[PDB]
Amino acid sequence: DPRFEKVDEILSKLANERGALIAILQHVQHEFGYLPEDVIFYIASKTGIPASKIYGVATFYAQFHLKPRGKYVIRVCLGTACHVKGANKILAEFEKQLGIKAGETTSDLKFTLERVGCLGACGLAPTVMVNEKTYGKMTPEKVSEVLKEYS
Amino acid sequence: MNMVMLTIDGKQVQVEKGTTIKKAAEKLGIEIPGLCDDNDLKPFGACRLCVVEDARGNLVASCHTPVREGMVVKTNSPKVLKARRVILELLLSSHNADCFECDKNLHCKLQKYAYELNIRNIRFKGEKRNYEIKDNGPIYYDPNKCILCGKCVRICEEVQHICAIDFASRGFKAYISTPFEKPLLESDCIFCGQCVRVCPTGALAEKTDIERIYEAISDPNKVVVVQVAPAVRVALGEEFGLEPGEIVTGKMVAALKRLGFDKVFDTQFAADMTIVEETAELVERLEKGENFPMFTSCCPSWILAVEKFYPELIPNISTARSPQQIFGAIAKNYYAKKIGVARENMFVVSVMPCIGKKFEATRPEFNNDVDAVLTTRELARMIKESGIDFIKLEEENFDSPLGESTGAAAIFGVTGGVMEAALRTAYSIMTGEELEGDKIEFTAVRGLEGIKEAEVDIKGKKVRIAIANGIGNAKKLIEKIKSGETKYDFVEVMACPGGCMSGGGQPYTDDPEFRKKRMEGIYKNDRNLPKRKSHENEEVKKVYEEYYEKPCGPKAHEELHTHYHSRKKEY
Amino acid sequence: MVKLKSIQELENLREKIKEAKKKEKIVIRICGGTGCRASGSLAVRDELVKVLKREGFANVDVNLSSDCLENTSEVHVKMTGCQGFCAQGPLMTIEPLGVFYVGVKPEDVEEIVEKSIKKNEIIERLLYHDPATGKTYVKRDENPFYAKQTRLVLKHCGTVDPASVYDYIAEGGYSAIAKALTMDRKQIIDEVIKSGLRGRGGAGFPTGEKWLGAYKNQSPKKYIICNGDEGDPGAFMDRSVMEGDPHKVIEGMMIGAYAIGSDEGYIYVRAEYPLAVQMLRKAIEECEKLGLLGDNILGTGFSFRLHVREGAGAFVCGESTALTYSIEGKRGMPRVRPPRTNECGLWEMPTVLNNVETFACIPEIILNGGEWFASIGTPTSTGTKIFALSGKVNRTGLVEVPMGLKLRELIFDIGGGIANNKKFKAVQLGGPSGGCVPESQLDLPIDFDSLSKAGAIMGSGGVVVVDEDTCMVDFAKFFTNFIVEESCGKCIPCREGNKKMLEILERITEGKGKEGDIELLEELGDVIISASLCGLGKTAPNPVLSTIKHFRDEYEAHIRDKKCPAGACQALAAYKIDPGKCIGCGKCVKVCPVGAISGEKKKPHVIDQSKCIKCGACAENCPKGAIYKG
Ligand SMILES: Cc1cc2nc3c(=O)[nH]c(=O)nc-3n(C[C@H](O)[C@H](O)[C@H](O)COP(=O)(O)O)c2cc1C
Ligand code: SF4
Ligand code: SF4
Ligand code: SF4
Ligand code: SF4
Ligand code: SF4
Ligand code: SF4
Ligand code: SF4
Ligand code: FES
Ligand code: FES
Ligand code: FES
Ligand SMILES: [Zn+2]
Repeated sequence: DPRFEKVDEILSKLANERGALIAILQHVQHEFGYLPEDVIFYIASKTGIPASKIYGVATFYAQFHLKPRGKYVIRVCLGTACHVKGANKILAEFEKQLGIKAGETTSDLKFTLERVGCLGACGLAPTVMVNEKTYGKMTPEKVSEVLKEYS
Repeated sequence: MNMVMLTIDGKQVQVEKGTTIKKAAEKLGIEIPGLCDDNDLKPFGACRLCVVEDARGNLVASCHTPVREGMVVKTNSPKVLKARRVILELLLSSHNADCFECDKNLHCKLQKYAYELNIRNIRFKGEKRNYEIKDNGPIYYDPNKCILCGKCVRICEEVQHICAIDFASRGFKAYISTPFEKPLLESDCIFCGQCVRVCPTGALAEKTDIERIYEAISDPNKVVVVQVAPAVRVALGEEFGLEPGEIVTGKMVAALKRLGFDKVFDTQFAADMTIVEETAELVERLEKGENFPMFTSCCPSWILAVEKFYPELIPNISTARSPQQIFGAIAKNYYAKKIGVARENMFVVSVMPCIGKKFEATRPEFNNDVDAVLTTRELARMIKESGIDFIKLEEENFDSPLGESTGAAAIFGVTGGVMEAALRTAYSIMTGEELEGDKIEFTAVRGLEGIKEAEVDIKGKKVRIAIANGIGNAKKLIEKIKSGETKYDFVEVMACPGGCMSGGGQPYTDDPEFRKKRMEGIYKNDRNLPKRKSHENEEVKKVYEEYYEKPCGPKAHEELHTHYHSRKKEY
Repeated sequence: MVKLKSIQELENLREKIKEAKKKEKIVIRICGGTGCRASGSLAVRDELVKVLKREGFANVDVNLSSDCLENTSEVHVKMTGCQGFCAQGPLMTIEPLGVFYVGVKPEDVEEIVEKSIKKNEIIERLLYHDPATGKTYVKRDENPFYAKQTRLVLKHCGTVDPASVYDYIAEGGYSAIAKALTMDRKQIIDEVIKSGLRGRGGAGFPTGEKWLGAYKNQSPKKYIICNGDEGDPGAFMDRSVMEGDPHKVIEGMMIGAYAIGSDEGYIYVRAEYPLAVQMLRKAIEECEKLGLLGDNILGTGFSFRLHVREGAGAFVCGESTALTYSIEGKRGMPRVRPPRTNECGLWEMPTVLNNVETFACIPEIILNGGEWFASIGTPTSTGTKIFALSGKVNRTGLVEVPMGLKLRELIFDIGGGIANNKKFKAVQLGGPSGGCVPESQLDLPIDFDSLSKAGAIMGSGGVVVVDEDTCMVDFAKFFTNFIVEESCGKCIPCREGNKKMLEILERITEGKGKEGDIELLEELGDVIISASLCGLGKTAPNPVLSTIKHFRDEYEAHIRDKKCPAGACQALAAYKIDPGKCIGCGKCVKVCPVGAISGEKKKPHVIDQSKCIKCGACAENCPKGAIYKG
C-alpha cells in the first residue's frame, strides 16, 4: 500500500518535541485532506499512544474531520459582526438551491460547506468566501454568479 | 500532624489539613450527595451536584475543595437545595425513562437521588438522547442512559492503564466510545469488568442469558449440573440485607437445589486438581531449570492482556486450563460415562464472579466444554424470582462424588491465595513431610499491597515469589523483570485490584471498606474446615487412579492442556 | 548574518542602521494586513512596482538586508501591517509628501506615480471625503478617526516592516532589554507593580502579584506562555498585534523571562490564521540567527528559547487550564481548581499565562518608567484599552483610546455616527462574554469599576453597535446558539442548560411560546451562572439575562401579541394588502398551497392570519406588489 510511506518521515522530523500530538494530526490533513480511518490506529501503535486518546482528540476539534472533503470549500462567516447585515438568509439560499446542509458535502463534483467565523475582512459586509476568491457585499440573488464561473 | 479548626453547619470540627470538605464531613453524621466521586479515583468535578455554600455567598464544589482555617459552611440552605433540584431536573430531562427494562433497576444511584431530592414535575421537556444500541459480547453498552460522569474512563485510565475507551464528540452529543465504534472484542480491552462495577447508571451492564438456562431446564431429556465458585460464598448475602462477609454456603446450596438444577457441585475439587497439576509442573520446571519465570493461567483477563500486549511471553506461560474449563471437561468426560448419559445431553452451568469468564466460555479452541455462565447478581435475581426466602432456609451439603473439598481451594478469592495454596503442596512433594501447626499459613503473602514479594526457604533452598494485583502493578512488575534486576520463579497475576472478590459480577456496595470484610470472611471460611491441604483430598486420587494413573500424563496433556496464539495484529 | 555582541555593539549596529533610514528620500507603503489582502492588496502592489521598473528607476529593492545595507535608494517600497482605518481600503501612504489615499482600486494606478512622485502634486478626486461634512483631509493626524486616538501600544505599527528585523531595530526598540540586563530583577518587578499595570484581556487581575507569586515559587524549570488567540467571533486584535510588529512581543517575552527566571516559553496561536503564524516563524528564525535567542545572550549567561504551537480551533481552549492540556496533547477539558496554574500547570511546572496585550506594554513601562504610564487614566486602574468597532457605523475597524472617556464620543465622534441615517439601539461589549448597554446608559465612562456596576465587562474589547432594524430576541438566540455549538460538555450545568435555553428561545421566537418562559429563563440563567465549572459556563447566560433585564417589552410582544416590533423575525411576519393597489389578480391565492387569501376577482382581498402559513410567496409572486410585510 502506497499510503504507508508518506506518514513515516513525518513522525521523525516534526516529532522531536516532547509532548507533540496536535501538530502531527494537523499536517496529515494538510498534506492529504481526508484523515484516514486506518492511519489513526497505526500512528497510535507506532510511537506510544493508545488509539482511544487520539480518536478523542480527532473528534473534538472542528477543524479535523472524518468525512470526504470536496475540492472547493465555501465558508459563510457567521460572526457577530457579519450577522446583523442579513447573513442568516444567505446560507438558507445556499441550502435551498444546492441541496446539502451545513457540514454536509456533495462529494460528486467539488463542493463542500464550512462555518468558520469572522475572517479578516470584517467590515466589508457578510463575507461569503470561496477557497481563494473572497467576496465583498453579497445579496441572496448574487449567489448565482458563484455557480457561474465556479462550476 | 497539624489539625484545622472550623465549623460545619454550626458544629465544631477537628480534622487534619489536606482532606476535602466532603470527605471530612462524613464523620459528623452528615453526607452530601455526589455522582462523579468514588473512593478509588482522583476527584473530577463533573457532577456539580455536591455543591455547598461558604461564607462569601457563592456555590463551591466539595469533592475537590481543600479545607483551610476559618470557613463557615452550610449544606441545608435553600439556595443549595434549589440548585441541586434544578441540576437533577436538567439531568433527567434527557434520560430515556424505561426504568422497567433497566438492568440497574432498584440499584441505580440516579434513581435514588431523584427520589431523595423530591422531583415531581419535569418542566424542561425537549430533545432527548437518541443513539443506537450495539452488541459487544459480555459487556452491554447502551449510550442512551449515560450521564457522562467519566468513572469508566478514569478507572480504565488511572488504575488499569489499559486505555480501552475514551470520550468522543463535544457538547450535548458527547459520548464514551472505542475508536471508530469498533466492537470491544477487537479493541484494546482485556475484559476485566471494572468499568461495569463503578457505573452509577444502567449504561454498562451484562449480556444476561437466563432464557437459555430456562429452556435448558425445561427440556425433559437434558441433565443440568451447576458449579459454584469460591468467591461467591462471601458476597451473596449482601443481596439479601445481611452484613457482608457472612458464610452462606448451606443456604445457597438449598436455594440451588430448589431452583430445579439436577446436580450442584463446587469448583474447589477442580481447584485442587489445578493445584496438584501446577505443583507437578513447578517441580518439573525446577528440576530442568528452564523457562523462568513462569506465569499462572488462572485469570482469563491476564491471558488476554498477554495475547494482546505482550506476545513474547507466550512460551513462559503455564499451559494448565482454568478450573472452570477443567471442571467442564471432567463433567462431560468422566461423570457422563459413570452416570450413563450422552455427551451432547449434559448441560454445565457455572456461577462465577468474573466477567472475562463470559468471553472465555465461547472460545473456539475449548471445544464448547461449558454451555452457559452466570454471575452472582443473576443468581440472586433468579433466587428472588422463584420466591425462595433466603433467611429461613436449611443447611444441606453438596452432591457426590465431586462435592467435598479441602481448605487449600477456599482462598482463591484473595490476592495471593493460589500460590499460598501451591507452596504447601510444593513443600509436601519436595520435602516429603507435611506442615504442622502455624507453619501451614504463610503470612508474607497476605494483605492488599500493589506488589508483594517474598523469599521462601524450603529445606535450605530459597525461591523468589511475587504477586501482582491489578494490571498496572502487573505492567510495573513486567518492566522490572525485563530490566533484569532480579530473577523470579513463580509469578501470579490477577487483573482485578484485590483479587477475585472484587470482580465485575459481585453485588454493588457503598461501604468504603468492603475488601477487608470480604478477606476476613474468606479467611474465617478457610479456618473453619477440618482439612487444609489439597494433596489429602480423596476423590482427586481416586480420579487419577481410575482414569489417568499419573499427573501430567498423555491423557491429561490431551484434556487438561491448551495452547495460546498471539493476537497482536500487525499494523 | 553576523552575531550580536554585548550592549555597546548593539548600540553601534543601532547607529549603523539608523544611518540606513536617513540615507533615503522617498518611501511608499501599503497596508499589508488582512483587511487590505481581501479586495486586492498585492494586486495594487504589482500594478505599481512594474511601473517603477519601466520608468527609469534603478533603486527599487524592497526587502532591506545586510547585502543592500549601503544602497542610497531614491524610492523605497515598504510593506507595513494594520495602519488603521480598515473600513475604507486599501490604504496607501507615501512620505514625505504627506497624503492619505483611500479607494485605490486599480483604475488609476499610473496617475499616482506620474503626479505625486514626479510633479509632487496631490490628487483630490480620490482623497477621503466625509459624506457628513464634505471636507477633504490630506494629513493623517487631521483625520477625525486619528484625531483623538493615542498611538502608544501601536507606536511602531504602520511604519515598520514585520518581515525585517533591521526595520524594528532602526526605530528605537530593543533598548529596554539592553537596559534590563544591566540591572536587577526585583526593581523590575517593583516597577511593574508600581506602574498600575493589570491584565488587559479577560480577568483584569494585577500582573505584579502574579509575577511576584511566580517568583516566590522555588522550582527548577518553570514556563512562560502566551495566550494570543481571539476565540470570540467579535473583534480583531490578535490579528493586528502580531502581524504589525511581532518583535515587541519577543522583547516582552525576554523581559518576563529575565524577570521571573524562565528558560523556555511557548506561544499559542491558531493555525487557521496562516499569515500571522508565518510571520512568527520568520521572526523567530531571524532572531535566532540574530543571536538574541538561545544560550549566553549578550555575554551575560541567561538562557531562553521560544516555541510556536499551532492550535486546532475551539473557543474553549484558552481558559488558562485547557490550554496546558491542549499543548500537552490531550483533550481540551478544563480541570478543577485548586491547585491553580501558578503552582502546578504545564507538566506540573509553574506557569505564567498573560494575553498578548500585557506582554506588549512591558517595554514601554521599562523604558519610560511607571510614573509616566500611571499618569494616563483613572488612578484606580491605569493604562489604555484597545477596541474593535463594528456594526452599523460609518467608520469601522481598529481603535485605541485613553481609557476613561465617555462612550458617546467613542461611538459617534470616532465612529462618525450611524450609517444610513437610522437610529441607534444598543451596544454589545466583549462579544459573548458581555451584556447589552442601551442608549440610556451611553453617558457612562469606560473603565473597570463603573462598568462592573452596570453588569457588563469589556472582556477582549470588541464593540458592536446594533440599530433598531433587528429584534433583540434573535440576537440573544444567536449568542445562545454560538455557546451551544462551542461548549466542551464536561459538567452538567453548561452542557444541559445551554441546550435548554436555546430550545426555549427558539420556541419563543417561532411564535409557539407560552406564558412563564421568562421566569424559567431567569432561573436557568441563575443556576448556570452559579454552578458552572470554568468561565465559559459561568458567563454564558449573560446576554440572555441582560436582554431580559433591559428589553422585557420585546419578550412580551413576542409571547402574547404575536408581533415582532422590528419586523426581523420571519416566524411572526404579517402580510397585508393595499386595497387601492390591488387589482384582483388572485396570484396570491394560486401560489399559496393553503390559500388562506380568498376573494373575488378585480376586488381587494382579505388575509386570514389564522390559517396563513406565512410563506411570503404572496408578495413575491404577484407582480403588482400590493402585499407588504408590515
Ligand atoms: C470562555 C473563555 C474565553 C476566553 N477567551 C480569551 C481570549 O479570547 N483571549 C485571552 O487572552 N484570554 C481568554 N480567556 C482566559 C485566559 O485564561 C486569559 O489569558 C487569562 O485569564 C488572562 O490573565 P491576565 O489578564 O492576567 O493576563 C478566556 C477564558 C474563557 C473561560
Ligand atoms: S439508569 Fe437508573 S434512572 Fe435510568 S432508567 Fe435505569 S434505573 Fe431508571
Ligand atoms: S473492561 Fe476494563 S479494560 Fe475494558 S473498558 Fe472496562 S475498565 Fe477498561
Ligand atoms: S458509561 Fe457509565 S461509567 Fe462510563 S461515563 Fe457513562 S455513566 Fe459514567
Ligand atoms: S481476577 Fe478473578 S474476577 Fe477478576 S478478571 Fe481475573 S478471574 Fe475474573
Ligand atoms: S461550563 Fe461548559 S465549557 Fe465550561 S467545562 Fe463545563 S461544559 Fe465545558
Ligand atoms: S398581489 Fe396585489 S394585485 Fe395581486 S391579489 Fe394580491 S393585492 Fe391583489
Ligand atoms: S403567505 Fe400567507 S398571506 Fe401570503 S399568500 Fe400565503 S397564506 Fe396568503
Ligand atoms: S464577523 Fe464576519 S468577518 Fe468579522
Ligand atoms: S460529583 Fe463531587 S464535585 Fe462533582
Ligand atoms: S491595513 Fe489593510 S485594511 Fe487597514
Ligand atoms: Zn422579533
